[PDB]
Amino acid sequence: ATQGVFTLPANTQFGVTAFANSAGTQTVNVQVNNETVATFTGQSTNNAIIGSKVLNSGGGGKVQILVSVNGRSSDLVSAQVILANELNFALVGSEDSTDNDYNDAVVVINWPLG
Amino acid sequence: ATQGVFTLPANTQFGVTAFANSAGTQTVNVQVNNETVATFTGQSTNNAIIGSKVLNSGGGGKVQILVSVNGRSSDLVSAQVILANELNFALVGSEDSTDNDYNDAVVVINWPLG
Amino acid sequence: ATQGVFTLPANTQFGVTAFANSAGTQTVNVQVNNETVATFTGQSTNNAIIGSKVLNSGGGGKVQILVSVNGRSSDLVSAQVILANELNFALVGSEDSTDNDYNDAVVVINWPLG
Amino acid sequence: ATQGVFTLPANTQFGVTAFANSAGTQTVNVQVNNETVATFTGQSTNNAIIGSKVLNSGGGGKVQILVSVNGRSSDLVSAQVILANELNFALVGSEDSTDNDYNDAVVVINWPLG
Ligand SMILES: Cc1cc(S(=O)(=O)NC[C@H]2O[C@@H](C)[C@@H](O)[C@@H](O)[C@@H]2O)c(C)s1
Ligand SMILES: Cc1cc(S(=O)(=O)NC[C@H]2O[C@@H](C)[C@@H](O)[C@@H](O)[C@@H]2O)c(C)s1
Ligand SMILES: Cc1cc(S(=O)(=O)NC[C@H]2O[C@@H](C)[C@@H](O)[C@@H](O)[C@@H]2O)c(C)s1
Ligand SMILES: Cc1cc(S(=O)(=O)NC[C@H]2O[C@@H](C)[C@@H](O)[C@@H](O)[C@@H]2O)c(C)s1
Ligand SMILES: [Ca+2]
Ligand SMILES: [Ca+2]
Ligand SMILES: [Ca+2]
Ligand SMILES: [Ca+2]
Ligand SMILES: [Ca+2]
Ligand SMILES: [Ca+2]
Ligand SMILES: [Ca+2]
Ligand SMILES: [Ca+2]
Repeated sequence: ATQGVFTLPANTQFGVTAFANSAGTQTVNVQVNNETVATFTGQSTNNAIIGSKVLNSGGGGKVQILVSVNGRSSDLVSAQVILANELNFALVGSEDSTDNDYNDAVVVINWPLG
Repeated sequence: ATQGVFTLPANTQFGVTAFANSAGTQTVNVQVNNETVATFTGQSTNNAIIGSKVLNSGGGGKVQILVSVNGRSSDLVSAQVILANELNFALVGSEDSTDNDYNDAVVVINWPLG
Repeated sequence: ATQGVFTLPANTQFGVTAFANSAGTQTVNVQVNNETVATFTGQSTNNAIIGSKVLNSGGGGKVQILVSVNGRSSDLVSAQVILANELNFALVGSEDSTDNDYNDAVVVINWPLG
Repeated sequence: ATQGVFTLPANTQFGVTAFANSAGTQTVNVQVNNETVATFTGQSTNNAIIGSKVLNSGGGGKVQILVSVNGRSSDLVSAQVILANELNFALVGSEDSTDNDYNDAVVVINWPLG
């Protein structure tokens, strides 16, 4: 299945935060309605935050996360979870090699804000 | 039910990160095997990161998140999600008032690291 | 927090299924837009299905699960999870006593159907 | 990533339940520690329960779900969620064709029982 694609409510503020756990330099691309609106590039093996931004989901509400290392796409896994019928998490893990820890770039999307 | 309590595998490195979305100053306490090992304090209405740390789950693996605002315990909601049978998220929302957005402090715990 | 309350898309078919794991007879009430539309009653300590139905979420999309044993309300825990940005689960556990297994009645709501 | 594979605690009773939502007849295979221990078969476009069983996770705790339609493997999506640090759901969706609803067979694994 396609992974890393989420339908948010339209015209809604959301946060996106990426963590790195890999020897490879992670490039996280955030697309809103098929346009790149944020890019984080960084490296850590200690869960360092490579970026965090507030964005708007726009008319279509489509948010897509892509992760690559040195131009090669990582394999993605994702899910959305809702707590208290209001607090939303859209979660992405990614794997750049063969150890299958899926933590090489970890991306958390959260809404609502404020 | 009790919320914000998670059993991690023993002696395992994990990340903990907190975001704020409230007029109130949030105080997030992280306990590992019933000892306070991190405290994050801050205020934001725009998803600022008020803290992020790497910790070890120790012999018992017990991790508890507490959130308080101006001396009062916030109401917590929580769940753990596992992707690809390997990548773990322990998620906490909290509510300091009556609007029930449960985003006033948002806490994400993730493992494995590295 | 309030638990067992979910907002579904309006006017949408969904399934609801209840399992029992308790010495006590479980009463599961399913409310759609604040009206009880199904009641499942049964007893099992081995995960028997005490009820399953297909229902419609109506204009407001509000679905609420209540669980009681001999007229006394059980304590609830709940979350919603979405896979492949399409497949939805709304999950409820409940506790009728003090062992905190939260499996005494387990309720799974799923959509879309068809 | 591999999907539909879950590590349960060893030697633990669990429930597995499957629903169908497709014109195609679903065959759900349940493997425990790499041995087939249950097969559920049926055809419904209205969320019929095509099987429910109680099984034991054995020494290794490995549970795998496979889904096929007339001999052809469906594409799987999956995740595990834990509520109240105790109640576990292992969730599978599957897609037999081109609409990407991922509901064609839906499988819910739950533990603990009793
Ligand atoms: C410079 C690059 C190294 C790799 S890799 O294939 O070795 N993958 C990085 C691995 O780093 C380990 C320390 C560990 O975190 C493992 O999970 C990770 O996949 C590149 C692709 S680029
Ligand atoms: C200085 C403090 C104000 C409050 S409060 O009860 O008003 N709660 C804060 C509320 O802030 C809003 C901007 C919004 O984020 C809302 O969700 C939040 O509960 C204190 C408790 S302390
Ligand atoms: C006949 C009744 C017994 C109880 S109870 O309070 O003892 N709770 C039932 C308990 O049953 C156990 C077998 C186990 O499943 C436990 O988790 C459950 O809470 C009534 C309330 S009525
Ligand atoms: C090319 C293929 C067609 C089928 S099918 O005819 O069995 N249809 C499967 C579809 O049934 C619909 C009613 C709907 O539930 C849809 O989601 C489902 O995939 C194949 C098995 S392969
Ligand atoms: Ca890796
Ligand atoms: Ca890694
Ligand atoms: Ca609030
Ligand atoms: Ca708030
Ligand atoms: Ca109980
Ligand atoms: Ca029980
Ligand atoms: Ca389909
Ligand atoms: Ca279908």
